[PDB]
Amino acid sequence: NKRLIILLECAIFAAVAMVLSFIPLDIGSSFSISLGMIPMYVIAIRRGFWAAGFAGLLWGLLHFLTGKAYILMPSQAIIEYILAFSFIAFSGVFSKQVRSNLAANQLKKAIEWAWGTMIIGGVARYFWHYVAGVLFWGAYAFQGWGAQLFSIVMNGASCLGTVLVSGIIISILLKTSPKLFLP
Amino acid sequence: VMQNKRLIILLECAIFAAVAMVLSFIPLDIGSSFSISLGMIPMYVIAIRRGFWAAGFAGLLWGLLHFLTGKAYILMPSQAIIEYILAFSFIAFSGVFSKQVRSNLAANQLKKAIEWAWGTMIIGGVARYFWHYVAGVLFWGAYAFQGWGAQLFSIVMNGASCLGTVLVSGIIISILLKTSPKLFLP
Ligand SMILES: Cc1ncc(C[n+]2csc(CCOP(=O)(O)OP(=O)(O)O)c2C)c(N)n1
Ligand SMILES: Cc1ncc(C[n+]2csc(CCOP(=O)(O)OP(=O)(O)O)c2C)c(N)n1
Ligand SMILES: CCCCCCCCO[C@@H]1[C@@H](O)[C@H](O)[C@@H](CO)O[C@H]1O
Ligand SMILES: CCCCCCCCO[C@@H]1[C@@H](O)[C@H](O)[C@@H](CO)O[C@H]1O
Ligand SMILES: CCCCCCCCO[C@@H]1[C@@H](O)[C@H](O)[C@@H](CO)O[C@H]1O
Ligand SMILES: CCCCCCCCO[C@@H]1[C@@H](O)[C@H](O)[C@@H](CO)O[C@H]1O
Ligand SMILES: CCCCCCCCO[C@@H]1[C@@H](O)[C@H](O)[C@@H](CO)O[C@H]1O
Ligand SMILES: CCCCCCCCO[C@@H]1[C@@H](O)[C@H](O)[C@@H](CO)O[C@H]1O
Ligand SMILES: CCCCCCCCO[C@@H]1[C@@H](O)[C@H](O)[C@@H](CO)O[C@H]1O
Ligand SMILES: CCCCCCCCO[C@@H]1[C@@H](O)[C@H](O)[C@@H](CO)O[C@H]1O
Ligand SMILES: CCCCCCCCO[C@@H]1[C@@H](O)[C@H](O)[C@@H](CO)O[C@H]1O
Ligand SMILES: CCCCCCCCO[C@@H]1[C@@H](O)[C@H](O)[C@@H](CO)O[C@H]1O
Repeated sequence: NKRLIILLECAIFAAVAMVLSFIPLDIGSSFSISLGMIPMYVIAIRRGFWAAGFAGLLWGLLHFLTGKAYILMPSQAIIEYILAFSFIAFSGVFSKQVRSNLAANQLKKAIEWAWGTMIIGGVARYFWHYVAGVLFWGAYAFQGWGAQLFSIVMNGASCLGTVLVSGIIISILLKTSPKLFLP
Repeated sequence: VMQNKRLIILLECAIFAAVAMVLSFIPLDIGSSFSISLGMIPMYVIAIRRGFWAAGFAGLLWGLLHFLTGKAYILMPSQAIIEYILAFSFIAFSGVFSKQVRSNLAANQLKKAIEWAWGTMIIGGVARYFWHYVAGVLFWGAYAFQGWGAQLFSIVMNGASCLGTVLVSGIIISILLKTSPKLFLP
């Protein structure tokens, strides 16, 4: 029953996220808007912290199976497609608050809590992308840029752009489809 | 080779992950739901020595090594994922107070260094055993005592396992801060 259902929902939203990953919003190899965070955000709100991590990791592991995983070195694939996607769990730190306000028709308060949990969950993921950027992606930097500088700026931009476009759509989905976040 | 700081830190993570995997072959278990993980001792050293991200990388390496060495108890593909990848990745939080420990240890403030160390060891331990508790509820409900639900059995057993692990590992680390300060100070 419930155990199978919650696990399946994680797998479904992971699959949807993997599908959205085939929609390229990239500028080079260091900037990209991850539309797959949209299914991650709803499942994080709908089910909570642990579910967002499991679903997130499934999404990361699906990169390997679908061949969408950039692999410079074995270490870097471990950090970027497993560690980083596991910390999507933090997208559900305010899931109870969002669901609480959403069910009580406090949509404004629900959206505000939603942006709080989408930013934390976003930064939590891209932290590991920033780490791997310094360790592995130095040779892709601009002319005269260090590995750390190139990593914080590019991963910061990717994080900023990703949370922004996903946050807006989530906000609309909170307005248009409340039951999607309320199981 | 020793001038490449990035390669060294990665190697150190691999080394401590290997040492933790060896300690995982030391059975301090009572049944299948209680165990004192001695492998958290090297995980705590590297966490203090190198910080948050290194602890998570080393922890995950330790977690993955369970598959290669056949030490992973796999009930379902989804629980193996949660317990040997998610749980071991959250050992990163063993390094939330790494700077404080090293800062006090270098200033010869041993008492304060140990106090921060215990804080960073408790948080890191809880961060890992959270996922063991989650999997305990989701999967390990059939190994419970008679009359015990999945929730009850998981919070008590994983709580005790976490308690026993943090206590034993914490004391060993506390002594190593006294006897071997340079081990935590790169
Ligand atoms: C400076 C820098 N450049 C490039 C990378 C590589 N990188 C950034 S995000 C990422 C994860 C995949 O990104 P994306 O194309 O958004 O995958 P999605 O989640 O959308 O499926 C990787 C491998 C990095 N970690 N750091
Ligand atoms: C109630 C419950 N019982 C059993 C488990 C299974 N379990 C607990 S901790 C753990 C990780 C391995 O722990 P340990 O036995 O200490 O191995 P080691 O740390 O030495 O590698 C697993 C698979 C669980 N998650 N929940
Ligand atoms: C279509 C999307 C509209 C934008 C929605 C986000 C604007 C609301 O912004 C709120 C703040 O007003 C509030 O003070 C803090 C509290 O921590 O959290 C934010 O989400
Ligand atoms: C959202 C963030 C956008 C950041 C864009 C930064 C553009 C970098 O632009 C760099 C310069 O900084 C550098 O000095 C010269 C050297 O030949 O080459 C360029 O590519
Ligand atoms: C669509 C782009 C805008 C939505 C994102 C805004 C992020 C939340 O920003 C809020 C602020 O609005 C607020 O003033 C302070 C006060 O504690 O805390 C922040 O979290
Ligand atoms: C204060 C006591 C801490 C816990 C001690 C754990 C004892 C470890 O020793 C156990 C044995 O007690 C057990 O019989 C076999 C097989 O089940 O495996 C061993 O690991
Ligand atoms: C002394 C430290 C705390 C341990 C107290 C209880 C240990 C026994 O707990 C066992 C479990 O470990 C075992 O997996 C299941 C199997 O069905 O049955 C229980 O009796
Ligand atoms: C050999 C075993 C030594 C055990 C030493 C335990 C020290 C506990 O350390 C605590 C800290 O964890 C706590 O945060 C602060 C708060 O003010 O106070 C200390 O006593
Ligand atoms: C083996 C001994 C382990 C000791 C670990 C202690 C960790 C908790 O540390 C607590 C603090 O968190 C608390 O603020 C103060 C207040 O009185 O007291 C300490 O014992
Ligand atoms: C050893 C570490 C123990 C951690 C226990 C976590 C305490 C919170 O417990 C809640 C549960 O009560 C709840 O069923 C779900 C979320 O709705 O998961 C946890 O977050
Ligand atoms: C920290 C160590 C905790 C160990 C707890 C062990 C609980 C024992 O479990 C008993 C069962 O063995 C007994 O058969 C039934 C009776 O119907 O009730 C339980 O309390
Ligand atoms: C690893 C876990 C170690 C066991 C718990 C350590 C106890 C610290 O907990 C302290 C107590 O010692 C203190 O008496 C009161 C404050 O009035 O509450 C806590 O702050």
